[PDB]
Amino acid sequence: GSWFFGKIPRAKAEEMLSKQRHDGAFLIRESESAPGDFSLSVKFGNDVQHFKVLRDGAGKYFLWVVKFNSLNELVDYHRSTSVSRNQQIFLRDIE
Repeated sequence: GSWFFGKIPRAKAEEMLSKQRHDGAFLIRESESAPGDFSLSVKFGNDVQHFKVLRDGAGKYFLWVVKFNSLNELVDYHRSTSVSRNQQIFLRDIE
Protein backbone atom coordinates (compact mmCIF):
# COMPACT_ATOMS: atom_id res chain seq x y z
CA GLY A 1 0.00 0.00 0.00
CA SER A 2 1.75 3.17 -1.34
CA TRP A 3 0.73 6.12 0.96
CA PHE A 4 2.26 9.27 -0.78
CA PHE A 5 0.06 10.82 -3.56
CA GLY A 6 1.85 14.07 -4.66
CA LYS A 7 -0.93 16.68 -5.34
CA ILE A 8 -4.55 15.30 -5.87
CA PRO A 9 -8.07 16.87 -4.88
CA ARG A 10 -9.77 16.68 -1.41
CA ALA A 11 -12.91 14.94 -2.97
CA LYS A 12 -10.76 12.25 -4.85
CA ALA A 13 -8.84 11.52 -1.53
CA GLU A 14 -12.21 11.01 0.40
CA GLU A 15 -13.62 8.67 -2.42
CA MET A 16 -10.51 6.28 -2.49
CA LEU A 17 -10.09 5.98 1.39
CA SER A 18 -13.90 5.39 2.13
CA LYS A 19 -13.80 2.42 -0.43
CA GLN A 20 -10.73 0.79 1.39
CA ARG A 21 -11.20 -2.25 3.70
CA HIS A 22 -8.58 -1.16 6.41
CA ASP A 23 -9.26 0.78 9.69
CA GLY A 24 -6.74 3.71 9.70
CA ALA A 25 -6.36 3.82 5.80
CA PHE A 26 -4.44 7.01 4.71
CA LEU A 27 -2.73 9.16 2.02
CA ILE A 28 -0.62 12.42 2.46
CA ARG A 29 -1.80 14.95 -0.24
CA GLU A 30 -0.48 18.50 -1.07
CA SER A 31 -3.16 21.30 -0.93
CA GLU A 32 -4.48 22.43 -4.38
CA SER A 33 -2.74 25.74 -5.29
CA ALA A 34 -0.49 26.04 -2.09
CA PRO A 35 3.16 24.57 -2.61
CA GLY A 36 4.66 22.80 0.48
CA ASP A 37 1.26 22.84 2.40
CA PHE A 38 0.45 19.14 3.22
CA SER A 39 -2.66 17.39 4.71
CA LEU A 40 -2.81 13.82 6.21
CA SER A 41 -6.11 12.37 4.84
CA VAL A 42 -6.71 9.39 7.31
CA LYS A 43 -9.88 7.21 7.78
CA PHE A 44 -10.65 7.02 11.58
CA GLY A 45 -13.78 4.83 12.15
CA ASN A 46 -15.69 5.61 8.88
CA ASP A 47 -14.99 9.40 8.18
CA VAL A 48 -11.85 10.59 6.25
CA GLN A 49 -10.30 13.25 8.59
CA HIS A 50 -7.87 15.80 7.04
CA PHE A 51 -5.29 16.89 9.72
CA LYS A 52 -3.17 19.90 8.52
CA VAL A 53 0.63 19.21 8.19
CA LEU A 54 2.26 22.71 8.65
CA ARG A 55 6.04 23.35 7.91
CA ASP A 56 8.52 25.17 10.29
CA GLY A 57 11.51 26.54 8.25
CA ALA A 58 13.55 24.13 6.02
CA GLY A 59 12.61 20.33 6.05
CA LYS A 60 10.15 20.03 9.01
CA TYR A 61 6.51 18.71 9.22
CA PHE A 62 4.25 19.32 12.34
CA LEU A 63 0.50 18.34 12.65
CA TRP A 64 0.06 17.31 16.39
CA VAL A 65 2.68 19.18 18.62
CA VAL A 66 6.36 18.02 18.04
CA LYS A 67 8.01 18.43 14.55
CA PHE A 68 9.07 15.52 12.24
CA ASN A 69 12.03 16.00 9.75
CA SER A 70 10.67 13.74 6.86
CA LEU A 71 7.05 12.73 5.88
CA ASN A 72 8.11 8.98 6.42
CA GLU A 73 9.15 9.90 10.10
CA LEU A 74 5.62 11.56 10.58
CA VAL A 75 3.96 8.22 9.36
CA ASP A 76 6.14 5.73 11.42
CA TYR A 77 5.79 7.78 14.75
CA HIS A 78 1.86 7.85 14.69
CA ARG A 79 1.70 4.16 13.39
CA SER A 80 2.33 3.20 17.16
CA THR A 81 1.45 6.63 18.93
CA SER A 82 -2.17 8.08 18.81
CA VAL A 83 -3.17 11.15 16.67
CA SER A 84 -6.63 11.71 18.44
CA ARG A 85 -6.02 11.78 22.26
CA ASN A 86 -8.99 9.87 23.83
CA GLN A 87 -9.18 6.38 22.10
CA GLN A 88 -5.93 5.10 20.37
CA ILE A 89 -6.27 5.46 16.51
CA PHE A 90 -3.21 4.66 14.25
CA LEU A 91 -1.96 5.00 10.59
CA ARG A 92 -2.51 1.78 8.45
CA ASP A 93 -1.58 1.29 4.71
CA ILE A 94 -4.13 1.30 1.78
CA GLU A 95 -5.42 -1.64 -0.40
